[PDB]
Amino acid sequence: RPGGDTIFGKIIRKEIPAKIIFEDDRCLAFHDISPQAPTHFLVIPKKHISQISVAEDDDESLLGHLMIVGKKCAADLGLNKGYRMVVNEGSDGGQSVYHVHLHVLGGRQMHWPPG
Amino acid sequence: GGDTIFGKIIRKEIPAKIIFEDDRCLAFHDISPQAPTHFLVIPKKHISQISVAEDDDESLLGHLMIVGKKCAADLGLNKGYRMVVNEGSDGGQSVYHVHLHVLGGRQMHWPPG
Ligand SMILES: Nc1ncnc2c1ncn2[C@@H]1O[C@H](COP(=O)(O)O)[C@@H](O)[C@H]1O
Repeated sequence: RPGGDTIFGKIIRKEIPAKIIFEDDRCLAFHDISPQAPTHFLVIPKKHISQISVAEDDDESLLGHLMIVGKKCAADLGLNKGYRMVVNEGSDGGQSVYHVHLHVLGGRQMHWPPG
Repeated sequence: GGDTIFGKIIRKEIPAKIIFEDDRCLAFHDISPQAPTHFLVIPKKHISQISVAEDDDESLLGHLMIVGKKCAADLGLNKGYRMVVNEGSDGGQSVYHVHLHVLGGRQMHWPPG
């Protein structure tokens, strides 16, 4: 199916609700249901890729597009003091949804280390 | 390139533990590691921060991520890892040259700072 089997595929196909910030032919940005900062959203590809560790070389433009859309949405949402982008891979990364996605968190001071 | 310590590293003016290099990026271990494995992937093009990257940079930015995941595999991070890009003061960005952090070798926690 276009978008894959995960809950994010269901969001892509409008089968379950989401608070969408931006949508184009390649990706979708929507707010996280369990925000870890005053603003916390996800940017995901419409093509299903399970996790960054299995992305193909020809996925480079798409992955870069997630970041460009992330920074554009951050600006549009007024995160003028900055933000943090995160990709969680696998068990040590704490990954819970196996559809590649970029977190964007802001609206407060982010601390170091990043988890 | 550029007028930061990362520019000096790219130009080979100061040492760094280099993991991978090509014509457009460089990966090297972070000098202040926050996990048993903690390295950076940076473009050779001086983009000061992700907020000023242009559409034309999309494939370069994606290239950083692909290089990052390949380096992670080569460094034996088979249990996973976390990638991070910091922007500005709230993001805790330490150097104004875009850089992708890759951290692994321990459980990464939530929230991510
Ligand atoms: N239905 C949903 N809508 C929005 N965000 C979600 C939904 N289900 C899970 N998430 C978020 O997706 C992320 C998945 O975890 P991880 O794979 O570590 O990034 C978490 O931040 C969740 O809160």
